[PDB]
Amino acid sequence: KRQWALEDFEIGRPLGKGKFGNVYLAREKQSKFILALKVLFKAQLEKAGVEHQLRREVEIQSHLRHPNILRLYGYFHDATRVYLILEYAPLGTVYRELQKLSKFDEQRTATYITELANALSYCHSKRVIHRDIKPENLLLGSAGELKIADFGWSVHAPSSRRDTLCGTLDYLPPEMIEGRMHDEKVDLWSLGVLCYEFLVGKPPFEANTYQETYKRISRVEFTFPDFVTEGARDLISRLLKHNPSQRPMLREVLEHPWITANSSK
Ligand SMILES: O=C(O)c1ccc(Nc2ncc(F)c(Nc3ccccc3Cl)n2)cc1
Repeated sequence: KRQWALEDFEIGRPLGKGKFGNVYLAREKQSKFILALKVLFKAQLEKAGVEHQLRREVEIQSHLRHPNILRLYGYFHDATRVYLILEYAPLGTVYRELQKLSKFDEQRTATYITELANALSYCHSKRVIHRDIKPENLLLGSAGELKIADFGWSVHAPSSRRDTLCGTLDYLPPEMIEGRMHDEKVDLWSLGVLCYEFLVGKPPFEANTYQETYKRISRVEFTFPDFVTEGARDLISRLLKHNPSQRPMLREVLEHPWITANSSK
């Protein structure tokens, strides 16, 4: 019908639940194709005053096409709700996985990293920066792959409680936290932080007070545990630099010896 409706879909379990709403497992009635339906209340959108914000985000995310980015299939609204028709990721969140194994290895890590890197490079070229790449916003595709979800503000599968947030600043760069204008180089900060968590299992700036965390970020105080390969340290260290300018371009990352060394990709 050119325009979809709730009735065109069967609804499964909720995949995660957000503050604006939930993503449900779903399948289009006819083809029986399986997808993900993000539901957004717009009561909650009104409040936080992002609408025309969101309205231009759907515009871009539709035109985006990459293997490592979760695809936006289509969208509609009814009255009280907006509905994102999302590509479905079978394997769930890299956060779950990482929690399960408690840490990843260099082969796994390097590959995820190269994947993320192409993704952003893609985004960058499309004039999109600052994609929120913390683990809980990353999903795992059909077989092995890593997909950036991001977009519709975060949702959570039932799990811990610990952090609701509590989880926050760890992936934010000094410029961003400090309330200054930021270039495409923020997303390199993040890679640095993701990498670290991948090997360590915790992020580099984790602390038990927001202040102490903020302290370590800005002053860039982070230490590796004994086991981290020096080649790892190299990249990470190169990646977390208080100075945005001093942080690599995305290809330098894909060039990096340790990247190319342990990557499958
Ligand atoms: O079993 C689980 O917990 C599970 C399994 C597969 C999933 N795949 C998926 N595909 C498309 C999405 F937009 C999506 N949203 C989502 C849900 C919870 C947490 C984070 C995200 Cl990005 N999630 C999501 C969750």
